[PDB]
Amino acid sequence: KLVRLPGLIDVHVHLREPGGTHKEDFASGTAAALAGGITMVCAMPNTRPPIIDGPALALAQKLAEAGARCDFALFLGASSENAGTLGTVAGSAAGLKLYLNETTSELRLDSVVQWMEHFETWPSHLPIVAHAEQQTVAAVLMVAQLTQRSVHICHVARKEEILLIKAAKARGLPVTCEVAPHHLFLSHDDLERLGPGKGEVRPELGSRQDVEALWENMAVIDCFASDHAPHTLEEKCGSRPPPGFPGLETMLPLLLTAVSEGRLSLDDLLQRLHHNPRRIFHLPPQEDTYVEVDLEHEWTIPSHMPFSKAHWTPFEGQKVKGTVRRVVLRGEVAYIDGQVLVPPGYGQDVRKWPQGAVPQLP
Ligand SMILES: O=C1C[C@@H](C(=O)O)NC(=O)N1
Ligand SMILES: [Zn+2]
Ligand SMILES: [Zn+2]
Ligand SMILES: [Zn+2]
Ligand SMILES: [Zn+2]
Repeated sequence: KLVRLPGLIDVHVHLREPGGTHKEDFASGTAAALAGGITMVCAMPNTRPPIIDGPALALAQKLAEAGARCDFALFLGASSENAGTLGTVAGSAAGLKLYLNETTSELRLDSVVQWMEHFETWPSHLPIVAHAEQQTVAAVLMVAQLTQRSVHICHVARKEEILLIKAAKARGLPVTCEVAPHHLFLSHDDLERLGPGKGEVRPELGSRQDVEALWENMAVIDCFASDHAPHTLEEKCGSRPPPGFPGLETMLPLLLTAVSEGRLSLDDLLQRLHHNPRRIFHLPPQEDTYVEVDLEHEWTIPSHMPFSKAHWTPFEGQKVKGTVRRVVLRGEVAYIDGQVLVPPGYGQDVRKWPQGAVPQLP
């Protein structure tokens, strides 16, 4: 007997188009999403060109409309030049992304004052998410309080970070967060197997104590999100390995394994991959959309999953229980047992749906 799940949402993916399409493109990345039981993705802005201005957003929107197989929203990225310039297009984006740690010259912010300027100028009803590690979590929380608004913390990876967020929630502060599967299912213990190139990711893999703290503090985690960050094996294994792991095709099987072991409940999973993504980002329902999973099927993750152009995975060799059998997206069969059955361009920008605009005061 299969279990019917709603259409799951991944609020943190890197689909590499424009400009990095040997790593992934909208068509391959959304195939990966569908095969992972994900029917809606929010794509990050660190493409080439980066999505830091209205022309780049317009290009990315058209590339996504033409290539995506599942539905999507596109983030804008904060830069050192664009605060106060995004007001006309802000509501068309998933939200604003701040890269507050090591990043590219185009997305780099050199001063906390620039963070403040973004918090002050970005429309106050629209989402802001941050790559903010270690003390940066506390720093961006301070900026959010100074500017009297919410913030969402991407890929929480450390005991330190989850406990800081827990303390902030205990004080009633408007902060939410997400955790990626590699920070729940991999640790320093895996670095020997992965090697130093494949093992490169930001935030880095944590200690066993970090992993245990995330599980212990599941109540603090609002969302799961993959941080799908595909790079080719040649890049990961070469002289200057870029950080990141592909993860769309493995996230749900890993989490279903944990459900089957009683580490979290089915409801806990659906809050974190469906209801909380919807409510934090004001993402609309998808009509006639669902995912059928087989919870009994035991398998071992292979050296690469079928769809991502990354063509490698750090979870190779892990034994999992649970698999996606069928996905229906807006009344059409999108995926069955290893075959994607909707073409590039079937997917739509959810921010253009009437129900997909973020409500605001006039
Ligand atoms: O912050 C980031 C971005 C990402 C990428 O490759 O785009 N990969 C990572 O590991 N961390
Ligand atoms: Zn990040
Ligand atoms: Zn994120
Ligand atoms: Zn990311
Ligand atoms: Zn529900």
